[PDB]
Amino acid sequence: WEIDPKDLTFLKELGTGQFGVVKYGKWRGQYDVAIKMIREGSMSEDEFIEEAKVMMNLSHEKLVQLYGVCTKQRPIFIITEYMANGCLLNYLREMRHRFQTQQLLEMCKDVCEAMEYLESKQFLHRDLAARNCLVNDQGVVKVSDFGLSRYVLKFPVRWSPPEVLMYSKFSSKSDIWAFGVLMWEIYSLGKMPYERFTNSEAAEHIAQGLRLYRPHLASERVYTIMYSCWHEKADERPSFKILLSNILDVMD
Ligand SMILES: *C(#N)N1[C][C][C][C](N2N=C(C3=[C][C]=C(OC4=[C][C]=C(F)[C]=C4F)[C]=[C]3)C(C([N])=O)=C2[N])[C]1
Repeated sequence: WEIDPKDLTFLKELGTGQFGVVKYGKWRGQYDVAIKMIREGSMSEDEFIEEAKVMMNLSHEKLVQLYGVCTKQRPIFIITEYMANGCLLNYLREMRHRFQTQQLLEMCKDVCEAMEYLESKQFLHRDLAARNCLVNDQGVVKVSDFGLSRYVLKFPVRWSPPEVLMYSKFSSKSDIWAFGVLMWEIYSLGKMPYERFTNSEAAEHIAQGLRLYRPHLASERVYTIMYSCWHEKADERPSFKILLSNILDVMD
């Protein structure tokens, strides 16, 4: 639904992400909103605005909510839920936080709750990673940019299963594999997966079967969960419903 840009007030610069400039502001002084301004030529706009009608019908406490769009201008704006602590990759990298492993397992729980919701709606994320995850004033992790890789006009080699790398075979089981890499990202405190390798070198190793080592902060019970996401046989990989159950068991 077409938010009138007169309702919007811009107060803080939040920097740049996928498709460009992001800002913090208020809608009619009341609500805290994030405003993404779409850099021209970077997106398939008509296809996006069309999907945005169905993305607004989506709703989960751990999914960044879509307040609407401003597609009557040049450039077009996307209005969403305000996430004060920004990108999870930067939030994890800030060593001062002195995170407990229980805070890290709860980051996985959160994301997994958003992924179980998406999975049930048969909605694929296609680009699940800590860079597409946001953190709010309370330290909660919410899933963002769900399916935006479909409209983007540098590929996520480090989060891609072997069937995607050699054959481009996307499914629930591609998001499952990506989740496992994201669980590793969290426990490794924002470490770049397969950092010693280039995009092509990292892709070759994955196709052969090299898996991400156990991050020291992760217990064997934790590593078993993320390691079950990296099965060569996609059918052997659990669903987000199975993963969540396992996270909740380990929680205890
Ligand atoms: C990191 N570091 N970054 C880059 C700077 C901006 C920061 N930030 N971006 C947003 C944000 C993210 C996505 C938005 O638009 C969406 C969201 C979901 C979706 F499915 C489609 C879509 F277009 C809008 C704003 C926020 C924020 N929401 O607070 C922040 N902090 C992150």
